[PDB]
Amino acid sequence: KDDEVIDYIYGKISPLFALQYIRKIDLKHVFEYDYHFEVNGTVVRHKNKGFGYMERFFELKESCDERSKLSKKQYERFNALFNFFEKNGVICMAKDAGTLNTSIEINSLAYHGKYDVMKKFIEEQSVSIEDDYKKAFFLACLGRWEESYDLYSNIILNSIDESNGCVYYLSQINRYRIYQSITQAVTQFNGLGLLTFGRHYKPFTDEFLARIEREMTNFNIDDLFNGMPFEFQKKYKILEFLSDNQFLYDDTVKLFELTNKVRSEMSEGSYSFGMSSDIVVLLRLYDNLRFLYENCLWSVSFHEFHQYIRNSMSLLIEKAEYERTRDIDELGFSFFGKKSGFFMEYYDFVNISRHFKIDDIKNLERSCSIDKIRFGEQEKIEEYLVGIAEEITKQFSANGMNVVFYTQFISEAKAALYFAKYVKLSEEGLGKIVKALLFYFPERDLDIGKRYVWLERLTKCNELPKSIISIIDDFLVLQAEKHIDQNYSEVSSNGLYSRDYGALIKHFEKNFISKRLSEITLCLTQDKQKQIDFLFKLLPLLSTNAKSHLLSFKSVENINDLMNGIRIGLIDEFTPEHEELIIEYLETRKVNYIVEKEKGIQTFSSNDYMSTFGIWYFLEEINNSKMEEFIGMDDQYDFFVDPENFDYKKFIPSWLKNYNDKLLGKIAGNKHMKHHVIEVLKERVKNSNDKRYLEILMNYFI
Amino acid sequence: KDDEVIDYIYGKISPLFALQYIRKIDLKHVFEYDYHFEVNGTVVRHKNKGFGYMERFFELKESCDERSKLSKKQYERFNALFNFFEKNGVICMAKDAGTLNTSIEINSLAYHGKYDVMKKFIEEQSVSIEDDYKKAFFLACLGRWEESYDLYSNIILNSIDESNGCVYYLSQINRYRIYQSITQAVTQFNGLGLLTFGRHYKPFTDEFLARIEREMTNFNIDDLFNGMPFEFQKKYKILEFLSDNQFLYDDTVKLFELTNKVRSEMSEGSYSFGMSSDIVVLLRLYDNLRFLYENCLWSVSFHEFHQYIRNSMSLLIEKAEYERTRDIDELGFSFFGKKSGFFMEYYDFVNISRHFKIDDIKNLERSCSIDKIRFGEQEKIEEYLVGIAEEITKQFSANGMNVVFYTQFISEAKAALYFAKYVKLSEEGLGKIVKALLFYFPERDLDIGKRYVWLERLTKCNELPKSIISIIDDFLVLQAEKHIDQNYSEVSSNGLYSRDYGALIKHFEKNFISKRLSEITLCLTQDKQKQIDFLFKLLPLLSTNAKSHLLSFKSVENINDLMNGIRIGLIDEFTPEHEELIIEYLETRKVNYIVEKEKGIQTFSSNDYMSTFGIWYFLEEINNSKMEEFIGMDDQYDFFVDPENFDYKKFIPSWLKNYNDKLLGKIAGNKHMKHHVIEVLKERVKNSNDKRYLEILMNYFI
Amino acid sequence: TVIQDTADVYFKRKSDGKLVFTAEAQTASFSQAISEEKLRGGIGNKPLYILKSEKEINLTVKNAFFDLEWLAMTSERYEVEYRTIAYNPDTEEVYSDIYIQFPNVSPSGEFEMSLENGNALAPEIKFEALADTDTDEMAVVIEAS
Amino acid sequence: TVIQDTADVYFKRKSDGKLVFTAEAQTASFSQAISEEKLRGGIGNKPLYILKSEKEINLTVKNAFFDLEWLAMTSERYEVEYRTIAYNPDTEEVYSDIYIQFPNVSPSGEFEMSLENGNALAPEIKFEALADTDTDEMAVVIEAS
Repeated sequence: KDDEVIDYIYGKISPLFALQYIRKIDLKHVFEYDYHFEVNGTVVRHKNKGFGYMERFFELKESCDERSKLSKKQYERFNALFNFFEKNGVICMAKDAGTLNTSIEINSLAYHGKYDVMKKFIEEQSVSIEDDYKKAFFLACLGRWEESYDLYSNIILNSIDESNGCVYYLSQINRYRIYQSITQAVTQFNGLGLLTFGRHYKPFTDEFLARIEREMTNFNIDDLFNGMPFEFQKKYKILEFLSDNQFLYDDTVKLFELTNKVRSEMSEGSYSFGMSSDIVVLLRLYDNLRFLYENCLWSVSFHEFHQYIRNSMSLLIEKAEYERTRDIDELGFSFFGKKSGFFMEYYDFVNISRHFKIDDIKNLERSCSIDKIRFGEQEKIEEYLVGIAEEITKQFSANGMNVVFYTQFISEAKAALYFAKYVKLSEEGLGKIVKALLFYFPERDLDIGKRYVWLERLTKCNELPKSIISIIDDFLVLQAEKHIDQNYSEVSSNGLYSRDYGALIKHFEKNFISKRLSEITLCLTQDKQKQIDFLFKLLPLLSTNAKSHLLSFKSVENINDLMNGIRIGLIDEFTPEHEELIIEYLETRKVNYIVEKEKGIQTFSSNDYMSTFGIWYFLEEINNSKMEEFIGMDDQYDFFVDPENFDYKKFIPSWLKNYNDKLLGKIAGNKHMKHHVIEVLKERVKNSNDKRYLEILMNYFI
Repeated sequence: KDDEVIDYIYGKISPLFALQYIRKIDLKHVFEYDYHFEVNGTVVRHKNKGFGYMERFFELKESCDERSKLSKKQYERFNALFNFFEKNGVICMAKDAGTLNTSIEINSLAYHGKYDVMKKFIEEQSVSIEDDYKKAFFLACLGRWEESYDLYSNIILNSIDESNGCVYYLSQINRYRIYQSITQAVTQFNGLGLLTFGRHYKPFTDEFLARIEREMTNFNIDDLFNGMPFEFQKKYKILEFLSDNQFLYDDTVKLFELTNKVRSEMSEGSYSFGMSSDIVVLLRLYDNLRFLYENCLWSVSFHEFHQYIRNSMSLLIEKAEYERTRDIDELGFSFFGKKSGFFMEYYDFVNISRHFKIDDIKNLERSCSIDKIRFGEQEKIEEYLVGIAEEITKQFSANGMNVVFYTQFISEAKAALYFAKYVKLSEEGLGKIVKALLFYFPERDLDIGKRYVWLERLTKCNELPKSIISIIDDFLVLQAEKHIDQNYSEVSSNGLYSRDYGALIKHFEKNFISKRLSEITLCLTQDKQKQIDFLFKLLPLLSTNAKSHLLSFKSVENINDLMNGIRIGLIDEFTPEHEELIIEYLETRKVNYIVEKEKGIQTFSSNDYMSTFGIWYFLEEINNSKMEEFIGMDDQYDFFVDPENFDYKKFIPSWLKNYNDKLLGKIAGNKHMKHHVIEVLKERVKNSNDKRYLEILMNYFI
Repeated sequence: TVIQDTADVYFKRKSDGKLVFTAEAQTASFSQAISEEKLRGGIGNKPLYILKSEKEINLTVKNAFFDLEWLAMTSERYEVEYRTIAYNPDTEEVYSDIYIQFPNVSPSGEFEMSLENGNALAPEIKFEALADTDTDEMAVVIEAS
Repeated sequence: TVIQDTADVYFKRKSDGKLVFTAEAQTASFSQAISEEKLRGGIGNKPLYILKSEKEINLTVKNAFFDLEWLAMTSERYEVEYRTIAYNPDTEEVYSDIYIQFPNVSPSGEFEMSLENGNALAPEIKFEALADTDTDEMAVVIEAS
């Protein structure tokens, strides 16, 4: 009767309420492969000997009278089972399946970007061992790995006292993982942190390390499950898969085979009915994420999970791009037309930020066009970003900062500020974001060039109001003040300096005269020549009297000064003295080259200036004939000054893609270079379809 | 102490002599991780606190004086160790090693598909259990699964008391694998066998199936290793890798991580040094193949291994294809001598052929350009292919071909004949291969269209001698004789018939007449109308008198008959009767379409003829204004008849592939449509990455 | 929100019309390429033009279930009835349904006796649409609306 | 058969003549992209032309071994001494070697805080060749015959 099925299902599910969430894929282990639980909730029959194992329960759900026939006890039990099966997401038996709904799963603030709320919880007094478990996860997430280890030992003892098997098991695994993280952190500190800083940090005291090593050793989780009581094994066969040290034993293999299948689908051009491959990819991904986070498992930090999530999200984005560029056949349109696009909700932003690295985001942006897809939940993303910026500003404005948290948080902050290019932001949010970017962002990680390019990226989508201009002006004046010391210089990994900040300000505001810079210039004298050069770099920003003062103090004297002057607009033409200076520089380079001919010739910084002089010669700017004498010095120099004699076998793909607009038009003007350049261009695009090459080929040359 | 070093290493390596070959990696398990044995051959000094006995061993290998002071028994032990390490592939330490070489040396009969020698060794008398072991592997590879199962049972019976741990263990594994093979095979014969073969093929008798079912029930493979004696497990840890049913996960995930690294290297445009990730995958792939085949394990037949090797070989091919086209940058090429290019060898051919599918070989062909890769060792591959053809002809020459061996061998024969396009063969080999394919390849597994396209593939690298013309003429005459019956209909999956074989013959040899068909025609009669229709297709392939007889017996007044006459050159211009007939067909289709409007629209086939009619109208062939009245079915018809009226939004780019050079030029010459086709193509080659679109664009640069 | 095309495929003997099996649609690949002869081995003249493009329709189903009568009783030809609900973008669930059918098809499964050691029940059956001289391919579509 | 010019990357302190570590070089990525004011926003006038191209050099090594003295003693600047043997197609093995250097480099690796299970033995250190206003790129090539 109905009571039989109700009692059976409740008996199987009774000890499964302790977990805050379970993957549905593993539910088969509960019923001994009797039913196959798809990701979409449908329960497909696989094997059964009796009747009413599950179908009777579903019928009870449909028929309220069948639920009424039950006693009060069975009524409450069915209500609880209904609540649980709703919470898990399991739907009606597969035999009777309608239109199933697919949306991102629910999660905790631990997964979201909430640090202040997290610290308030830690401050309060714990209620139950579950609260201690959550607090320990929060601590370990906040960098206090020593405190988290201590609390994990505490809850191990408490759960031993209270006989909570699931808590004991999960605590054992998480504590082992925190020990691993601490030991690897100590080793990597002593290995590289000395090189990065100069005085190795010791956040973990040596005696503490000895204590942890003595407390546990020769312990491998691969056997842990075999020690638990047989009752826990029989009931909780879902958690058995957590014991192995080679985590993600199966999930990576399923990912590999699903990925090969998806790539085959893209290559073939084959449509899909029912739940496609990408849909099951997404459902598996979110089940894994929810089980790990909402159940508070510490193994989300380790690189394995990061690689797994990177692969899943990159596959999903690649598939979405294909579905955006896939040509549709008329019969294909008959099968399906106007398929839904890819919405990048706030959950996707959080995952991409947390689990990628900056080179990997670069890879994604290189392969696909992320800017073509539309984002959603703009407000939630903006809140997450403003929380990030507020956290960094609060932690860095004061002296207080934890190095462990630095390692564990700066990658996320960097990736989030990088990935905020497409999301629109509020004016207060943008102000806080840039104020944290330009002022309190560390120089150990982000140097000046990367800082500038990230600022440009933020500028792209939501423009700069006057407040951001004021912030940039404050940053520039701070740089000028820092420039007092003689020892100070400028260093840039990507080759970008403060002149570009000034150019950005100027381009945004057609007229913007900074009074503070002019005051500082008026405060300058002969002895502060370094500050005079710095102020020369940012000259248009300051006022007219400061311009006259600086021009009086110094003028053009060498190639670097001439370069900067022509860059920031003071000099609009090359005077005879200037071109004479270039001729002497070329003579010096020629003598150095003939000296070095015995050695191995190299041209890294000189090639820039020589190529620039060649470009000017091409553009009919410089009329001096002596430059022709230096022919044969550098391949690009000969290419531009005398293309005709130059042999067209030194062309480099770097120039053939990183071309230049007006110069591109001029090359297109000249037939002699045009023949060979279009030949090589079409050859290269044919061999490999690179977007920039196609753009050059289609836009200018034809 | 040299003697202590030799004694220790001999004590460690002596049990390994029984195994035919051992993987390089697994050697680390022998020394308890003391040294990390790289795949290349070197042995890096992983963390250990011993003498450095490997260092002294390699010193001994270097200096003759050191090994000449060894005691005699120690001298024999040392040279035995030298032989073993030469066999496996170990060389020396990493620091000492300057440059190493790689080669593939699999030498089993199973790997070279030696079926005749296999059965001869089976029938020849045995003298030891090792001989029985090889015999059983040969039988199972030969399809006689029942005999292989019984022989494995006998081997276990003898080995349990003969104290051969390795043989007993591997025989348990092999018996379980063969049981799985037979069980899944009978399950495929019972249900799906009826649909597939059209019969209830039951090679296994019911009592035998029951015998195996009750013979080895409740046998958990995962326990096998733990059942073996302690000494075996202590001394043969290398073989724990085989016990688990889900083995070769480790290689799958490690291939997943080395597929991510190589893909990142492609994406960035890097320049790797030393041992590239591609070399590691290649070494691991041929170290797994060699281990499994040489040691004679049946697991090499399942699907997991096929997937693993498919992914490995595919990845290697794409990496080589990419490197074939790389940015110059004048940097990488200078470092190492010339280029370590990818070239195809016989071992690669065997691996691809055995472990791929025809749909999977087409993917690798569509992504990369296999034909650019260079193939070597032509004679060995010719031997392989001639062996395959001889086996198929011998088996199909009689009516006896094991059904379970016909399922195991047909996929390999198909893949080999498919992939033998690129390799070069001798004239005798070409005749043998063509005759076997055409005459003895079963019709249920390779229907007419696939047969024609494979024959066409073979004749691309090698031109056709006269022997091939004779063979194909014999097969064609056989079909013509078969078509006397008035119930014989042709089935062509890809849309190619015997007429296309006639086309291939009359193409590769312009002048050729088959007198056998002429004399068949001379006996032709009105009753055999189907024969008249079939043999009417090959008109130029007959004699003049045969042509006169065929023309006298029937005319060409029908749509299909008109199409055939157009294709074979029978009719060159549309007579008034012809245009009237096509107009009649168009009117019939118009009334059918009008009826369908109220009863739903079906349009796949008649639009084919309508599209051909539209193309004829465009090219100034059909001169009747009636076709303009028939406009209404929008499937290329109006687009070719009235370009202006047709909504160019409805245009599908994919229609451009099916056109030819003349048609492409004519359409480009049309001003009324050129702009929209070029814009669609340019946005289609800018969003998608299909080269054929770029070729159509080269035609459409105008 | 999941892709709402849970098509029902009915595999029936084309010879008599006796239902053979019933399955759930999984995928449908279409390919059109000129593989006739070499890359361009077609036959043509100055005044003659013939469309030599050949096309293959490949289908794959899942969870096929066999009729008891057919299993009991056991040039043969078979037909597939594809039954799908029409979902226009304006109306994601239209009462009108789309009937696809391939009256002619061959059970040329690429399964070819896969002996994987995984406990998964997916007897995915491949299909290729066979043709004839008169009929280029046998696929047919109809609109209920 | 494989690359036979193993690279020796000597990492030395720039301030004084001491060696920091030695490693086996693994890869060297080069990049040249215009990101100054996105792809557009650079300085431009009718008679003026300025190359605003900015390029970066990224290096990665493996099996780094740090000097004992450097560990004992511990604006800092460091130099790299890439040491490969120049090999031409005509001369796959040449006595002449190629000497690449990075006198202005920043020791910064992303491996920092990778907490993989089963502690890894691949401390792949990344390196970025810092530039200066006067020197567009500091890397230098010299062949010893």
